[PDB]
Amino acid sequence: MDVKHIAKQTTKTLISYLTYQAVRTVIGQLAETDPPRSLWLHQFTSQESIQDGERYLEALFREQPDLGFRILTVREHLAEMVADYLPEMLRAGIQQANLQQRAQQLERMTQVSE
Amino acid sequence: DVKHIAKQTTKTLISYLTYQAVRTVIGQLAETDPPRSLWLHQFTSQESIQDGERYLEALFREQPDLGFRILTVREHLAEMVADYLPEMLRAGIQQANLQQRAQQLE
Repeated sequence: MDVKHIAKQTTKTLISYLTYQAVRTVIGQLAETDPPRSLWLHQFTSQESIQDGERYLEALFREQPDLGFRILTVREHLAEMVADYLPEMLRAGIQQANLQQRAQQLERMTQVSE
Repeated sequence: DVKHIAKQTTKTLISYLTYQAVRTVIGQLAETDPPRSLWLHQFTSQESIQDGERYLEALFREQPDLGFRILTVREHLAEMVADYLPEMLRAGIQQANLQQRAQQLE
């Protein structure tokens, strides 16, 4: 199979997710220093969340570019903090989820005989 | 919180790889059992707006052999991708931020 395609697409998904986690973080920071801007950023994201992180940020920059810049910085820091954990967590997570899926289906199968 | 973040990130990745594994099995079925390939494509088109684990539970109710197959495939996809991610994510987020900043210098 095309591992390069899947690795790239996986990476794009990851960056989009961390972008949105960065948006949540800045919302929280604005709570400590400037509460009206927290609500604005939350509301903007409700109609603007349904898109790739890069398209969301371009939308944000048109309206509040100080916030767009803070998010670039936070998302880079979040990525630096999590990146090296991801391989083992993914492998362990998929092993655990697979076990649970199999055990549940087997329990279903033997329950349909009881 | 870094710990909550790396966990939630992981959940998101597992969901994504689950749906990638679905496409793999659709492709395999396109060879061995075209009507079931179509069936699985159609099911997935209606059941994908949920976490991968809930998708699998639903699939297991209908076509359990396909659920079992997707579990094995997603494990393989994880193994094929996982060790690229620390580099791809760092390099990717650096280039994406460079692009954003170059754009907004306009």
